Amino acid sequence: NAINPRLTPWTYRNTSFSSLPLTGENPGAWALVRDNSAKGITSQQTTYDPTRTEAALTASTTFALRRYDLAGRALYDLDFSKLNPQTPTRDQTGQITFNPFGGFGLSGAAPQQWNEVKNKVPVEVAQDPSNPYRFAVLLVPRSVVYYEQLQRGLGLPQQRTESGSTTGAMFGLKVKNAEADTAKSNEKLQGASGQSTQRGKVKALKIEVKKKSDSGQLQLEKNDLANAPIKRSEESGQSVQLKADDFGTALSPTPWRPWLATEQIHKDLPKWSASILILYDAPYARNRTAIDRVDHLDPKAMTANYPPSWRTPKWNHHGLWDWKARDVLLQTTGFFNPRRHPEWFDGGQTVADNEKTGFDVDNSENTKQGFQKEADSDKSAPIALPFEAYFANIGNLTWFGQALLVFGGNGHVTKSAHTAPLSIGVFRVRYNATGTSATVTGWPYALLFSGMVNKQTDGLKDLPFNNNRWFEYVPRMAVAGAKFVGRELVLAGTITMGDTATVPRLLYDELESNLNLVAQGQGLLREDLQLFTPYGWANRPDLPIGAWSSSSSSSHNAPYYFHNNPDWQDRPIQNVVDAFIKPWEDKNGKDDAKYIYPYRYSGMWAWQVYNWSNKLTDQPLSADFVNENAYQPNSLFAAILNPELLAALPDKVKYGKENEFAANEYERFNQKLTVAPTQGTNWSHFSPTLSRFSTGFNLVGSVLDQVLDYVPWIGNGYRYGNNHRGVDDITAPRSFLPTFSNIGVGLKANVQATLNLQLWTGAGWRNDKASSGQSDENHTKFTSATGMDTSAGNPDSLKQDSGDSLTTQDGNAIDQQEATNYTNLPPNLTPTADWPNALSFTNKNNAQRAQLFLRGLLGSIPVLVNRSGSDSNKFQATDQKWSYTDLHSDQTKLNLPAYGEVNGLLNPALVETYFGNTRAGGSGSNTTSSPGIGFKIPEQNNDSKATLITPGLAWTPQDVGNLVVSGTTVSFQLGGWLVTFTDFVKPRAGYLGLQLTGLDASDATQRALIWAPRPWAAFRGSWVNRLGRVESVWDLKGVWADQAQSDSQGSTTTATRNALPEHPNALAFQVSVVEASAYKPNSTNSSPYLHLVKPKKVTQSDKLDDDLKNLLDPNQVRTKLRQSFGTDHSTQPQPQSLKTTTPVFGTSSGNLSSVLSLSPVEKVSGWLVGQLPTNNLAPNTNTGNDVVGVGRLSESNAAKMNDDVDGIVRTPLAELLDGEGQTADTGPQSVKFKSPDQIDFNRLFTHPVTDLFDPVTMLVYDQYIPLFIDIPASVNPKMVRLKVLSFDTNEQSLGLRLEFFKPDQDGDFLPLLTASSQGPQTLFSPFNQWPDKHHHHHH
Repeated sequence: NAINPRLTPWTYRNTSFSSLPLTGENPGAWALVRDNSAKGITSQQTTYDPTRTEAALTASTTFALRRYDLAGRALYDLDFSKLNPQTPTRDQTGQITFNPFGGFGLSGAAPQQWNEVKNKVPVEVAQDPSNPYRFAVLLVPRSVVYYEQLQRGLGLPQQRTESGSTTGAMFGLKVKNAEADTAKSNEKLQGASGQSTQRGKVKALKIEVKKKSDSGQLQLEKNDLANAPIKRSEESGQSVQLKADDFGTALSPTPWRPWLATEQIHKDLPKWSASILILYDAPYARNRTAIDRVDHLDPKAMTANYPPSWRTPKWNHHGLWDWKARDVLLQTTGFFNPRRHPEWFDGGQTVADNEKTGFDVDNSENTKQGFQKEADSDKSAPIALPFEAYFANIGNLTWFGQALLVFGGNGHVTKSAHTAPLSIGVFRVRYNATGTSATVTGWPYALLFSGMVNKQTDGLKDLPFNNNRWFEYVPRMAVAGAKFVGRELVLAGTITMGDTATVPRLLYDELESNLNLVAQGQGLLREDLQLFTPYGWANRPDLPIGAWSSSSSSSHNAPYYFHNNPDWQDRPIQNVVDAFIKPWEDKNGKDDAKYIYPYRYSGMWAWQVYNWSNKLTDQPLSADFVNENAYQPNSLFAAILNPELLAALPDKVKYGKENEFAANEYERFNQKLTVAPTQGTNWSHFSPTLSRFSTGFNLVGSVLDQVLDYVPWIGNGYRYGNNHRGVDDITAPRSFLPTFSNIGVGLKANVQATLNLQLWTGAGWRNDKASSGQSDENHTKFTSATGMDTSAGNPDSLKQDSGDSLTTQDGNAIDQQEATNYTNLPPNLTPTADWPNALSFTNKNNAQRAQLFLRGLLGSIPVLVNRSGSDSNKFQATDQKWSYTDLHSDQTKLNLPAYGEVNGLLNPALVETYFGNTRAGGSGSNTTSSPGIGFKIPEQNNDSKATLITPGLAWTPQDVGNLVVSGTTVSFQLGGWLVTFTDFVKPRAGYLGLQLTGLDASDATQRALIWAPRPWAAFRGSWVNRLGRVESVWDLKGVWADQAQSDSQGSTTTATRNALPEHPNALAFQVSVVEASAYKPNSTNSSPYLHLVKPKKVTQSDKLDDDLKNLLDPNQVRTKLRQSFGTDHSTQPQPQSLKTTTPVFGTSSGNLSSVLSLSPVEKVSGWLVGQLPTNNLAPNTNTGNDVVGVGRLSESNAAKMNDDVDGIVRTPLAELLDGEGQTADTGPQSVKFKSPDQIDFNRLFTHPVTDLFDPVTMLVYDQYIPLFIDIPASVNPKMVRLKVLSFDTNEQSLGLRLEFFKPDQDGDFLPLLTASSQGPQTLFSPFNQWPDKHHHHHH
C-alpha cells in the first residue's frame, strides 16, 4: 500500500513549493501531498496551547512526499510518521553502498533522534547536485502548516478617547506637545551675548562631555548631552508616555506575543524546530529508500551570530541625546524598537516601550545617565528569533558543494493582517566530505549585505541600504528564492530598507498639529512611505534637547533650531561660511567640546533623507545615521551572492569591541564612525558576500517617475499617469494630470536661480508674476516667500541679515555687502517638487521612489481624501479642474493638498486614477457611477479634515512567489504582477531592466482575484515553460467562497469603535487638518502654494465625520469601488482556477537606444506617451505591452480552468494539476528489452561482459545494441542507446538502462520507462558462456 489515495498535492505558502521536477540520472518528481480534507486546528475565541495543538494535529492530519516517474505516474509515498527507515551503509572510502538494482546498503538501524522528528511534515525537497540519489528534505511542526487558523492578530494601544480627554487622536495614538521644564531652565545650552540679533568664539552652541580625574570608572563630571530643558507633558497627574501596558495585560485588550519564545523552540528542537533530513532515493532499486541523518535548524544558531548591539535595540550610537530627543517627541527610541517591530521580540508587545534600554536613562543625577548596566532586573529585551519570525525564515533550500543553504520564505506561513514576520538571515547545514557529520549556523542579512555601495547597482542610487559598525540597519526579506543563473547565485524578493518616513523630526510643540508623522514615529502607523507634513519639522533632526529652547525665551532657538524652511537657509558663499562655521570648524576635536554653528540650515524631503538617512555611498559601513528600520518590505530586491564564500564562511561569527555601543557617554562623544576590525575577529570577512544588487529597473529616479506613470493601477486598469500626454498635454502654456511626472505640468522655466537647464515646475507652482504683468518669473523672490503676509512664511520671526544687505551685520574685515539668505528661490516646494539644481527644495527622492514602485504594483499607495462619497459628502467632477487655463487663473481648483498626502506624487491625480470622478462624470451610460470619493480644497473659513485611505486591495509586500530562471533573467510573482529582471545577471545598456505582466481588471474572473480579500491565498506557483515564458497558476475556490460571505455588509465598527479590521492594508491613519486660510495667497505672487501649508492643531472637535472615518476600514472603500464596477450577466459555471502566461516580448522591448540616440527624462516621457492608446474599468487593447514591456494579460494568456488547484506535480515531460491528467510518453512502446531466452545466445552470451561496453562512455557498443533489444525497422537505431548501470566480472552480469532520444538531434537521451515491465532497467546474465548450437529462426 505504497500510495495513500487519501493524500493529494498541496502548496506550502511560505515558498509557493508544491513539487520538485527531477531531470538527469534519477528523474521524475517529488511532490508535497497531504490529507486536504483534514480540518487542521479546530467570534468569542480561545487560546490554543502549543503542545496540545501539535498533538491534536499529529492525530488528525496526514502528510507525505510522493515520488513520481519521468512520465508523471505516482510510484510511492514517504509518510515519515509511518516509514521505518534505516541508515545507509558506507564502503571504506565513506561512499554510500549503492547498486542501481539492489539499491542502498541498509544498516538495520533507524537514524539518530528519528522517533522524535518523524511526526514533522515535509514542506520542501532539494536534490544534491553532486549526488542524484541524495535529497535534503525540510520538515516543520504540523502547527506551522496550520498557524493561520490560530487567528493571532496584533492589536492597538488602548485609547482614553476615540475621535471620528481631547487632542483628536485615533486608534490609541498618544499625542501631546512637549513643554519647557521650568526646574531644568539651567540645562539650556549656552552660546560661544549682545549685538547681532540673528545669530548667537562669537556665536555657536557649546556641548561639553568631560569625565572626573578623581572617582568600573569615570561616573562623569559634565554631560551637556544629558541636558533636557524640554520634557513630556502631564495628563490627569501622570506624564504622557509610551508604555508596554498600553497594549493590555498578557494572559479585553490583549498584547501580541509570539506563540512560542526563541528558548522554547531551542529547548525542544525535535518537536518545534525546522529540520533537514538527508534522504536517499532510487525508485527502480530493491532498497529504494535510506535516511542518513537529521539536522535541526536551531533558532539560537542564528541569534548567536546577531551583532552585539541587537541585545540593546532601544539604544543606538547617538546614545543619551537621541534616546531623550525621541522619548520627549513620543517616538520610539533606538534602531529596532519592539513597538515598531514586536515580531522579533520574545515578549512581543509586552516590551513595546522606550524603557529598560540596557543603559541608564532616568538617574536622579544627569552625570550618572548614559551608563551601561549589569544586573538582571533593568536588562533589555534583545532582538531574538521567536516562532513567527523563525518560521518566516524557513524555506528555499539551495545547495552549493557540501553546503545546504536556507534563505527563508515570504513570511506568509506565520503572518497576521497587522504583523510582518520576514527572513532575517540565512541558515546553513555544512556537511563533511562523506556526509557522516554536519554543522548548523545562521547569519543575519545585516552581516551578509554589510559591503553595500552605490556602484553595485545599475538602478536607483543613494537608497537606504548603508550600515555601520553597530549594524543599526536590519535588512529583512520576503524571499522569492535563491537560484543559480549559469554559475551566478541570485537571491531575490522584497526587502526592508532603512527608515526614511520618520527621519525629519517635528518641533517639540508641533506634535498636536501633525498626528500622522507622530503615529509613524510611535510604532502605531505601520506606513513606511514618507508623508507630506513639513511645516512643523525642525530645520534639522540631529540637535539635542539642550539646543531646542534658549535662555532668551524667544520663538524656538533660531538660527540653530527653528521651523524648517528652505527659503530661510543661508547661502554657502565664502563670507557666510567664514563668519558662522570656520571660527568653530577646527575646534570640534579639542578640549572635550563640540559646536552647533550659527549657520541657518533647512531643506525639504530629499535633503532631510540625504543628510540623516542610511543612504548608500561609495564607502561601506559609513552610515552615521540609521534612523530606524522599515515596518514591512518596501523595495523590490535582487542580489548576486558569492556561493564559494557562503560554503566556506565560519559557523561562529567573532564580533569585536568596535561592534559594541560605548559603555558610557564620554567614550561615545569621542567615537569614530569607522573603526578597524580588531585582531582575531571574522565579522569583516562577510562583507564580500554580495557582489551586485538590483531594485528593479535600471533607471535614474526622474526617469523612473516617467515609467511609474505608464503602470496601470491593478484595481481598475487605469494608469497612474491618467494617460497624460506630457509635453503635448494642455496642463502647460481621455487625459488628466499624472501622478508622478512633472513633464508638461506647470511651466518649463529656464533655471539657475538659487545656486541652460530647462526644467518643468510640476503642479503646485509658486512663480512670481514679475514687474511687467505678462511673463511669469522662472523663480520665487525671497521677498514674496518670507514676508509676514501666525505667518507660514516666517513663524519664528527671523530677519534679513557695493549694494548694502538688510542690516544686522557680523564680524570679519568685509562685515557683509551681500545677504546671508538667497534672493531667487525655486518656484515649487510641494510634494511634486523635483529640482536637480536644488537638493534643498526637492521633495521627490529615490528612497521614496523604490517604495512608490513596490506599492504601485501592489495597488496600495495611500490617497488623501476629505469627501466620503456618501450622499451629502460627495466629490463631483465640477469640484476638479486640470487645464492650464483653469489652473493659472485659480490653482486651488487643482485640489493639491500639499499637506497630509504621500510625499513625491500629485494626490488629485491619484484620486482620479482610483475613483475616476472626472471620467465617470462624462457619460450618460452609467451617469455618476463613480464612488464620489476625493479631496477638495476647503472654501470660506471652513476646515478640511482629511485622512489618508487605501482603495481596499489586499495585496501585501510579502506576496512574493517562487524565483524562476529563463536564460539570463529571473522572475517572480509580486502580488498581481509577474516581475522579470531582464537586465541584472547580464545587464544591457539602454534597457529599462524589468518586464511587468499584470492581472486584467476588465475580465470579471481576473477582477475577482485582484479584489479578493485573501488574494495571495490563491497563488499556486510559477514555472518557466519550454518556450521560456513564465506560467503562473491561481486557485479561485477561496476567492468565490470569500465573495459569498460578507462580514462588513453594513459595518461601521471603525467609525464608532476606533478599531481597525483584520484587512492587511488597514493602517492607523490620523486626521490632517488645514484651515481654508492656508490656501489663500499674499509682492506679485497670488499662489496658494507660495508658503508651506500651515496645519491646524488637532482638538477633539477636529475629528473626522463617521462616514469618512469608516473609509479607514479598507473593505468600505472596496465595497464602493465594486458597486461602481457592478455587472453580473454570468453565463457560468464560474472558473475555479486560472493559468497566466507572460507574452512573447520582442528584441527591442524595453530598449531606449532609439530614443536615447531634450533631456533624457524628456525623451523617455515622449517614448512612453507614444505608447499610449469613460468606463470604470480600463479596456485592455494590448497597446500597453510590447515595446515597453509593461502591461496587463491579454485574454489568450489568461486561461480559465473548470476545476480548483491545491498543488501542481511537474516532471521534465509533464505538468499535472493536482497530480492528475495525461501521463507523458518516454518512447515508442515497440522498443523493449528482449527476454533472455529470446536473445541470440552465440552472438551475445558468449562474450565476457567487458567486451560489450565502452568503459569510458559506459555505453554498450553500437554493434551489440540490436542483440539486447526489440526494435522495429521503422525506428532509427541511433535514437536508442544502452547505458551500463552495473557489471560484475565474477558472476558475468550486466545491468542496462534503455534510453530513447528527444530534441538536440544526435531533454536528450531519456530512460525508456516501457523498456521492461519494471521500468527502464534490467540485469542480463550469465555472460562469458561457451557456445550453444545456433539460435532458432521461426518468427
